[PDB]
Amino acid sequence: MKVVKEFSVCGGRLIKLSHNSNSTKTSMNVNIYLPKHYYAQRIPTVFYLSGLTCTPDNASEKAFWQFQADKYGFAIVFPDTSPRGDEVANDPEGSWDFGQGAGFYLNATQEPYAQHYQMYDYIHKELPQTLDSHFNKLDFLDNVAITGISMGGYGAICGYLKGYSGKRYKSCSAFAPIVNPSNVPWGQKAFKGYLGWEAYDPCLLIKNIRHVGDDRILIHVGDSDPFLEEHLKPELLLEAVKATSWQDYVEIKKVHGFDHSYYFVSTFVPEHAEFHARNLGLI
Amino acid sequence: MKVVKEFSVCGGRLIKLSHNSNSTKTSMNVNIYLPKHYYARIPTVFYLSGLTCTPDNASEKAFWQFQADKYGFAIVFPDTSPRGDEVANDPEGSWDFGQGAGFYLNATQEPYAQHYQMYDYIHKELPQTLDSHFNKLDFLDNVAITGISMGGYGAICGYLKGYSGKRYKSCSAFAPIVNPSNVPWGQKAFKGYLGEWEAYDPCLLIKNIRHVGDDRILIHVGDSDPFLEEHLKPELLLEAVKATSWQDYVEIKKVHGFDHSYYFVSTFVPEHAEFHARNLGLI
Repeated sequence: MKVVKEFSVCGGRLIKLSHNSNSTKTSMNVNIYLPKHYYAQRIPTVFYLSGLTCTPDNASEKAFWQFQADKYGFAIVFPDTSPRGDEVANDPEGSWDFGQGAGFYLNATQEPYAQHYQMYDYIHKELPQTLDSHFNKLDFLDNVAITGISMGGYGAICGYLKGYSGKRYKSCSAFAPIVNPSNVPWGQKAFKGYLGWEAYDPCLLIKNIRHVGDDRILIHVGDSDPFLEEHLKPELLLEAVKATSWQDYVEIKKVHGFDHSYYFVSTFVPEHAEFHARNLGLI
Repeated sequence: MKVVKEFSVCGGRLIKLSHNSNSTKTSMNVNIYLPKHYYARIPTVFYLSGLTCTPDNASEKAFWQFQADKYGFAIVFPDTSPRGDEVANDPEGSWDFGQGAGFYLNATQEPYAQHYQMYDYIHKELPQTLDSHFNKLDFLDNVAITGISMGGYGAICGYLKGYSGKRYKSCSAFAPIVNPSNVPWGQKAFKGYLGEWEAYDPCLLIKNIRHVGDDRILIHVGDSDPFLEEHLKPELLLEAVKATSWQDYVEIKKVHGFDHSYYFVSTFVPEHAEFHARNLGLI
């Protein structure tokens, strides 16, 4: 990887990285915050997945994970949301809910997009291996957390479930996530375009997975989220876990007056960082 | 004063406001964060933004809200100039003069004179407009002033000019311009807005102001700020006070590896909040 820029934040550094992805067939950007602990004298990683239209920079500047990262001793990674570029396909109608900035963390089967949109392998296979091979003391592969907002919240929950049998992720949280893509408009549009569905829908995945021990999924969502009722409906995961071993282990905190914005995100970042800090065995 | 939009942040709210200003003869946007305490004499901090910025940049990237909740203060984020097709702009299209770039002066030079009464806007008009619309918050008596770059300049300047009447009770700045008469952006601003100066330059102003008590200006600046050597030159304020009673009451903390970015601001917002909280008598 190439170091594009370095910003000192808190007692550590935010590092803007770029590399040539074999998953996406393109140059990809990613930011990582290294905690004060890395520069002192293994540090686990949280992966934060971003929402529609977002770059790595958005969450990095607006969420203030860095303070929590120094508080508990974790690194945090902010990947991009799609392949980018002139030779990369985009939404044919110019919409922002599909195409560049809108991969939905899927491995594209459908022909035009299939060439670049291999976003599942990017996030879960290639990127952590690129980071480990670059920086390596940082654990990018074993002791790992996953989180995200909206589209990103989906990807986090999805990744946690699919990898659950191999304990791929040691904790999962989400902010205002899409829980049932098969049944929301952005989700449908995504699956149609990228795929042409079940192995990628959490509300279906969670039925077939035997819950373990104390494991749970922390969810936060605001009741003044303008997309809640039509596009998010995090509550349908609560329906899907009724009469399952996961019943009582998805807790959705519906929080009063809050938005879809990074004002909402930044508010509950501390509580989430704690949740992950616990599950990574840091406190 | 019209409410443009509210957002719940931490245990309070940030409100994007707009009003018709007498100072500027224009509609102006202001963001204010009301802490947990106002929904449970609340003092107010005014944060002045740098070149090109709107009230939004600081609101989203500095994370004052957690601190405002912590100590019990309101914080106000005014805009940096009048705005609009009718309001004069830089004749060459530069970002350091004109729109986004009022330098907190009361302009005398003719085109800009119709609109750019930014010193009046900030110190005379706005806190009174806020006091009408909201009022107990204190927008007038127990108030602190701070800012970044152009805004840091504004904060020091406002603090000093009213120092004898105790206009503001606490002053700090992040990477300010301290000596506009000798840095390119300031020289351009003065020529452009006023023609001919002294009454707006802190380095000249401080020569004639009787220091008292343990009053002091806290300044942070990063040694990796690319604007340091040419445009800012805070140390000039330190040498300025060598002649005066202010000797030992301006402290510049030049911190290693830090930027001009809001990664820099957010890092030291916590200390600056404590500084103000102490001066406002909240702790």
